[PDB]
Amino acid sequence: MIDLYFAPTPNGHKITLFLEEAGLDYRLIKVDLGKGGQFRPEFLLISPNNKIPAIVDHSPADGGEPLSLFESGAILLYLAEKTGLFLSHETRERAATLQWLFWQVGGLGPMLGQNHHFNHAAPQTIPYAIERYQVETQRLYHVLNKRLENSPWLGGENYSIADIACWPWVNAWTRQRIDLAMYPAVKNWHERIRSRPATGQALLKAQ
Amino acid sequence: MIDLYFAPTPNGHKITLFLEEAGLDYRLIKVDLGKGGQFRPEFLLISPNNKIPAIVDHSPADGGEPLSLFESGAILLYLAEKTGLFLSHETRERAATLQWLFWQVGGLGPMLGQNHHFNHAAPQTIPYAIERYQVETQRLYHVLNKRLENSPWLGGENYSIADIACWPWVNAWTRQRIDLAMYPAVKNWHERIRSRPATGQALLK
Ligand SMILES: N[C@@H](CCC(=O)N[C@@H](CS)C(=O)NCC(=O)O)C(=O)O
Ligand SMILES: N[C@@H](CCC(=O)N[C@@H](CS)C(=O)NCC(=O)O)C(=O)O
Ligand SMILES: N[C@@H](CCC(=O)N[C@@H](CS)C(=O)NCC(=O)O)C(=O)O
Ligand SMILES: N[C@@H](CCC(=O)N[C@@H](CS)C(=O)NCC(=O)O)C(=O)O
Repeated sequence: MIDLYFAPTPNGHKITLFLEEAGLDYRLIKVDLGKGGQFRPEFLLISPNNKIPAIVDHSPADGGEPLSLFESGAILLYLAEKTGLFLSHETRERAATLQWLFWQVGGLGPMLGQNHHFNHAAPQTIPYAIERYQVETQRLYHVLNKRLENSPWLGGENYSIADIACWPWVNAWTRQRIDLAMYPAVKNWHERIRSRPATGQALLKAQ
Repeated sequence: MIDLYFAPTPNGHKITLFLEEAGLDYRLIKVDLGKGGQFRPEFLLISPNNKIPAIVDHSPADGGEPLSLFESGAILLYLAEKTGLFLSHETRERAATLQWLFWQVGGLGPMLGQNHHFNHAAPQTIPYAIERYQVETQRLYHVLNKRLENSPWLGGENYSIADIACWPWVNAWTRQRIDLAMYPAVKNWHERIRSRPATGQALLK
């Protein structure tokens, strides 16, 4: 059994996507980010960075005590290694998959997140910052598009945790002042993943 | 033989740290970020995100063609898996190590980088943005400090790629307007890593 500490956000959806694709049983535990649920002492023991997603794995491979883990990328990697699913063991595909996973964690997520912040959450309109993250958002979509023009999926011929990590952020394009049609390979890939049954199951759970 | 495409930056130093700690032979290939070396077509083939670090591994495990890789975190993980060094195979320590490695890549690096930008590189002074990333930098140091109060190293009892990923960023604490003495466990950990012989070799280049 996996407990998933969750809020309906791009980083939360990464994990529901994986769990639905892998067919793992899990319990969704809602953390109310608006009311400071992420700062509760009992939650900080699981997620000392005060963020979701976090999991608690009640059946770890070593047969021991529940295993807690935060960082969506570490969770995806952990679950992929545990299940043998959505991450290749072959060195080339595995390397390419990890490359794009870390690119999402270090680039796509953080920068699109700043885009969201300065456009929607900041109490003042700051054109320099808005422009900075807008240009960077476009750069990232351009990089993503160029890769997806060259391969069906980010890591190679198989859907993987790299695609799973990127999709919920691309799915938020509507908030990012991006025209997704300007990136046709991203658009088609986004649509393709949206049409997978597990993706629909994950979104319905978010409700 | 590993080719390392490099600039003297926190992310560049992650990989020299690893290579020196692991005792791997490598060639340093300088990419001039100031002159747009990261946009050269031949380099974009290796690093399509137009950034350093990137490596080319000329003796990959599969015996095949040179293997190119970008993202400092993927490079660390790749080299750790290849060598068996600085990443545990035991499931608990491995999970904790990966947790803090991803935390660095998604949090410490990006936010301290924004701190650097708005304080030193931006052509205008933007107090809201400076404050946002200052506060977040403080938060990240507080999280890092708390973990280091509870464990000698980020992933457990052993130095790992998680520590290696974080250190060059902490080593830039002066640029971040952070008082490292406010984070005593970070301060001691920073001093400890600085004193390791490989660290000195990496900085010396
Ligand atoms: N790098 C982290 C980012 C996680 C993250 O940003 N979580 C947000 C929700 S999407 C959060 O919990 N924010 C709470 C807060 O900042 O107080 C990951 O990939 O898991
Ligand atoms: N404390 C955050 C709250 C907002 C938040 O957590 N945003 C998430 C998206 S739900 C984010 O930007 N995560 C960045 C990432 O995933 O790396 C802020 O001020 O930006
Ligand atoms: N997430 C990336 C970040 C790498 C990065 O920010 N590289 C900088 C140097 S530290 C770079 O090459 N900048 C060139 C540019 O942005 O044009 C990683 O961990 O490797
Ligand atoms: N294009 C970058 C140029 C400066 C740069 O590459 N900064 C690196 C540090 S050398 C950075 O902040 N990387 C963020 C990370 O490592 O995630 C910018 O405008 O911020």
